[PDB]
Amino acid sequence: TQSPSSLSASVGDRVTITCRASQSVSSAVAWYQQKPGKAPKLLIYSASSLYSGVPSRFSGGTDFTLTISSLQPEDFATYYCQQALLTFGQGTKVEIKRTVAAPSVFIFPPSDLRTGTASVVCLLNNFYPREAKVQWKVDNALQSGNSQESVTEQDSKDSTYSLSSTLTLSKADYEKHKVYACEVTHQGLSSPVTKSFNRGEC
Amino acid sequence: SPSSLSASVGDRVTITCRASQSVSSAVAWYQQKPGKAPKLLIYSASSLYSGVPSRFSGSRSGTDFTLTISSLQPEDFATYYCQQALLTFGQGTKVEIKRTVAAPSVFIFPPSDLRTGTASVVCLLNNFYPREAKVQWKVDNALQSGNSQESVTEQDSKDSTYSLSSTLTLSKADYEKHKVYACEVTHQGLSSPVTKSFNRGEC
Amino acid sequence: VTTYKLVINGRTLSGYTTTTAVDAATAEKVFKQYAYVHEVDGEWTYDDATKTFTVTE
Amino acid sequence: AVTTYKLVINGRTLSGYTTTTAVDAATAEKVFKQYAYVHEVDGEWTYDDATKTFTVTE
Amino acid sequence: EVQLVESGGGLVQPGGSLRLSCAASGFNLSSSSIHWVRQAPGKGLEWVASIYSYYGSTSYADSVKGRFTISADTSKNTAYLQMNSLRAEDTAVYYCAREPRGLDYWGQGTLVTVSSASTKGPSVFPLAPSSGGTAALGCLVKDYFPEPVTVSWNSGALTSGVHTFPAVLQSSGLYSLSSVVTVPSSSLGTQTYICNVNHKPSNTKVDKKVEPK
Amino acid sequence: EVQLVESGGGLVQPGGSLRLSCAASGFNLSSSSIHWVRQAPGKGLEWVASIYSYYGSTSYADSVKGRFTISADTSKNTAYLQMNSLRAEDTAVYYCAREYHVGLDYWGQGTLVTVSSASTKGPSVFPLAPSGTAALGCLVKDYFPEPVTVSWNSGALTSGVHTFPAVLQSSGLYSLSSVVTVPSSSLGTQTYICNVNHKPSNTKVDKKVEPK
Repeated sequence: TQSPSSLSASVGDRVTITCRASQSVSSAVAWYQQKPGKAPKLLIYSASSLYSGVPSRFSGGTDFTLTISSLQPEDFATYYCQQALLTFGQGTKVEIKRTVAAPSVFIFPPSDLRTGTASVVCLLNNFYPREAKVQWKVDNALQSGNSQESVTEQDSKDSTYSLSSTLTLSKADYEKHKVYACEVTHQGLSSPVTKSFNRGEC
Repeated sequence: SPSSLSASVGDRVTITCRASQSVSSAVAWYQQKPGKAPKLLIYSASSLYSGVPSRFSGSRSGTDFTLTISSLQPEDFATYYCQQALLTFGQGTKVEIKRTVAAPSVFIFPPSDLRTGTASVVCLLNNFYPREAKVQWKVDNALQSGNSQESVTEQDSKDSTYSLSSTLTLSKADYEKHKVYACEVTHQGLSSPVTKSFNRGEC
Repeated sequence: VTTYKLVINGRTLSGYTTTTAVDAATAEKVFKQYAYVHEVDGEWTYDDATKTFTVTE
Repeated sequence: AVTTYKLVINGRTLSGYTTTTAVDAATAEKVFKQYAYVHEVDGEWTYDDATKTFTVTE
Repeated sequence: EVQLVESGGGLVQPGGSLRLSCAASGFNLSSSSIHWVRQAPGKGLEWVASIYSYYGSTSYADSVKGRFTISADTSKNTAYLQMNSLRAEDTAVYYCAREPRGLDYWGQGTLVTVSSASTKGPSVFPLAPSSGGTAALGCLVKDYFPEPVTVSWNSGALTSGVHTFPAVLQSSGLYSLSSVVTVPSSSLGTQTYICNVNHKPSNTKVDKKVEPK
Repeated sequence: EVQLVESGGGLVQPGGSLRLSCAASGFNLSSSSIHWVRQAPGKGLEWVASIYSYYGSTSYADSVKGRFTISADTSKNTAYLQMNSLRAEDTAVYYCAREYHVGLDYWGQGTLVTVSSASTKGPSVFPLAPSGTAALGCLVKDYFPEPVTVSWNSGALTSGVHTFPAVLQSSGLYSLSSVVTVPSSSLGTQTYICNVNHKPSNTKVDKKVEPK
């Protein structure tokens, strides 16, 4: 269970994904394409032989290659290799290159106070690149542990990323402090932007 | 995998630790610095250990347990761990010290291990802040991925920088097929993406 | 055990959820706290031929 | 159970000593030689079996 | 067509047992080998087993040897994977797949969740929005188990600007996720925004209307 | 003083076995419980087992239950951790630690345990030729197991030196880099030699690096 490697490329660029098995695996190396969540699709089998329905532009010792001659919008997906005991490679995800975009920050006070805990949400909407750092402060004391993040797949429309972060604390502790804020760092942000609220509608 | 955060001397930092069940007060906090063994700071949630400074505090507020450094000091940039319930360890959090951004200096080394059968190319990203850096490989102006592994240094002790080693390894066969080898680096501190390159064989 | 059912028709929340329990009275306290935390306060009515509670506003 | 041989290296740029285990010195010969070849060490080799140590001199 | 229909997933406790099925159609699996491949949320693929029914050959991933067993039923054209001594690391979506000779066809996938926590319907909490420019709003789908839960807005009438995030596992053992939408804030005074939530494992279907402060 | 000295680490094959020792000093292990905690390269702490010598109670982490067994030898003030059916998930640095009778008061140094098929192998050293500021180094490649340690001019040069963390290759052996930032006016005059130390394979090597 390891997260795949990443790369960025625009339409038309040439990309050579490599896969290495420890020893000599003859020609029995197959290449797959997987789009988020859904099942893989076989592109190459026996190292070089292309499969039915795979476009022309796909081509395949211990070093084995998959090459796309001219990247097209459709090819944005995670690619896998295989060794035929059968084991699967780490995988490589094709990202779409795009000009930098700063996020838009929104902070939501908690509504689940009757639940025992209090959950504050900070919204990072549509930013590029993926790297974003959300920092949590309570009375301008930076926080850690109380928070979990989650990120979207690259949008097909504007090739954006978004991010939700939830600060969860016991209501007891929540009603001890007044200031709750999420400070956001992004390459496209000159300044770290701070969205905040004061407890008790201030 | 450890969590990370950034803070300057004097900043207030409160690390939280929560376990699914009732861990009474039996929560212990540890500090680990590169290479060295862990060290106990707090035990049973609030009680301080012998020799631990002024600025270290542990609290309980619900089933929530917190570790607080009142005023971060130069020594305190290190990974901190918690212990809860079957004793269990929290993921851990590494406090890095905040620093103005610094652009890297890129160096490319052609391979000299051509008699080994594999050809290894090294590109050096030296002393940059922040840690996030994107190095991509191109061979004949064809972007490459898979063939490479990266490695990063700890934050320097004096100037708090990061640098990066990345090695593109290829079979001599494939290496002896191409001419252009380059590492292009993107960094927040880089106006423009810098590309270092060389032509195979003396060119 | 068997499964009970809560039909909820409030101002802002509307739907149905479930859970398992030995007695209806136990699924009552579960369904109840579910309402309290969602701010649904109304006329409760139980149906035992269907094992379904109902909160209406 | 097998034995351990040792190669002491005294070249222009490379100098040191490494290890390995093997059935025969001759296997510990091919062992140390390619190690030299790959480091571009080409010189007068001398073996001593009372110590199980090869020596390449440049 | 060649189809592979999986079943037998769902919940079970650590150390429990669960038997998956992969019914084949359009061919006879004696001419074929069928493979099982799993994948944990957001991480890579991992092969777990292989059976070649016409050569009686079996193969198992090292981290699975002694605990899983793959079978094939000639008569019903169905391969099975009998999973036992299950551990919290086995929680993944499992795919059955068929193999001078690659896995051409893949099943639907079936989710397997190993953990003590029992099934629980989600709770929905409004993320209230702030005349004007851009307004953000959503619903917090909290304390539900197992996955998945799916969120729509106005039964799919609202799609532009909506971002449903992947769920995250909490210390508690339950999941929580967020779904938000960015709209013009001149709309908030008049327009209604309804969060639709669906949890089949507990068969929960919910609509939460979100209004400003 | 209270010291805990571990031993018994090293290599093992998949399915092989290794028994660690933690000799206690400064106290009586009847007074204390002894825990074992491990840490994988770059990752967090993981408790695996604990023994409570004066009430004989046992506990093992789920990812360790049924394969490891922790014992205590009263007379030698030493606890052991007999690890068997070892698999690649066990490769970590294992720590012995005391909890004196909550909280783990004292810790051992830690000991390397590496499960894998690859045998012990001495590193090879290859020069990274340089060329303002000029960079240069040595690539210490194809060595197993960890660790290898790199200095420059036997530690005489420290400023500008960056010895990077090792990386695992497809073969199963490690490789790492050590570099230095120097004035390029020095290249003509000063010598730069890379010192490499690999105890597991009793190899110590010096490579002189001069420009292209």
